[PDB]
Amino acid sequence: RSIYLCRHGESELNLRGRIGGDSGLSARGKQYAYALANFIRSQGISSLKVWTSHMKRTIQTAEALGVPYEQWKALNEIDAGVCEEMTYEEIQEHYPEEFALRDQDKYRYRYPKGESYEDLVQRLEPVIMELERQENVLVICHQAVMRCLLAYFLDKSSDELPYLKCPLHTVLKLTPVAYGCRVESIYLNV
Amino acid sequence: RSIYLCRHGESELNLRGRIGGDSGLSARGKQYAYALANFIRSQGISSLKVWTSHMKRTIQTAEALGVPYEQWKALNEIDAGVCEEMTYEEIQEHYPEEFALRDQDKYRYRYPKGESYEDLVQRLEPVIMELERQENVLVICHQAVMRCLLAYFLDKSSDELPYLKCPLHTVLKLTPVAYGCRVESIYLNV
Repeated sequence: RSIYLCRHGESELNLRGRIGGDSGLSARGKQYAYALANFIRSQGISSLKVWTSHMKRTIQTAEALGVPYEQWKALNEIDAGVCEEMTYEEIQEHYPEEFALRDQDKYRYRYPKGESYEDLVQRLEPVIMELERQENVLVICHQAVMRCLLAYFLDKSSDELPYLKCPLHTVLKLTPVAYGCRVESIYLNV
Repeated sequence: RSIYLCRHGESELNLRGRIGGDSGLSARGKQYAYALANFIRSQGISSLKVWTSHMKRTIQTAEALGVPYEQWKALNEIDAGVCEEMTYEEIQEHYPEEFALRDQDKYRYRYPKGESYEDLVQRLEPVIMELERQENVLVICHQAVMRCLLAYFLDKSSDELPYLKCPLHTVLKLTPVAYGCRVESIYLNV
């Protein structure tokens, strides 16, 4: 079996250089969702479980599949708390202290009223448990969530975790094996 | 003697989360240009020299001071090369390997056809020597440029350099003293 990890197609907020929030897909975000469906089809899979977060950007991208999907709250993006929907310039200006502190310990730092990667890793324990005892699964999630899941399957330290390559519109096909996990990166250009 | 370092009021690209470019001051970016003129006047500085880069956002902010200023090409922001005007999501998507190599060594790293902080420090050398043989100077510049000037006066290393705190709308008043340099950060809220 394989585990397909990718995140929702480009959102309005991604487009506007802002973090978090709960915005919908952009025009090409929607075009990614259709490209994702064609990719999943071209894989010749007979049974596939599709997981989504509760955020609209993931649900909408799953809608384009045509198949049923389950919504996990634990797959919701990291909460930047006070800094939700702000740009980095904005957070650097109004929260210079926080930003700097976040840069010194990215794995444990939480923005005021927010979550840390460490917290995210913790709430993702049951998602990983399930994944490990399932067959083909497609997880349409978020950059931070995807980084945590990928670190687990690729045995990465908590230091490497926050910097793991997790672009938009790229499907990571993971095939767990006896000890490691194979990885293949598919870029859906749209 | 005092050296005042600040960057142009918020640009149009700043508002969109895009790097580089040559956009102009945004509405509140102008409001900062004004508040800066108020701060500067109430500082009662004797024969204050005002340096600016060759870019719009910089000249535009100096324009609101009333007093004349000079432009140095050497003070132009770091060139992100092919990633110019891109959001971070965009560079992570279209240039995933490049984005990753950057986080590895931010001082020496160059985007495709862009400049590194090391390159920046080089072209700023003649700015530092002039700044040295001066009295009171207000240098209205850019984030990467400010980091390089600041690193010099505050005796910071090349590693700390790319991560030095340089918010928008904040003046950093440096006063070279015998043991080094005293610092005062003034946030101009607008």
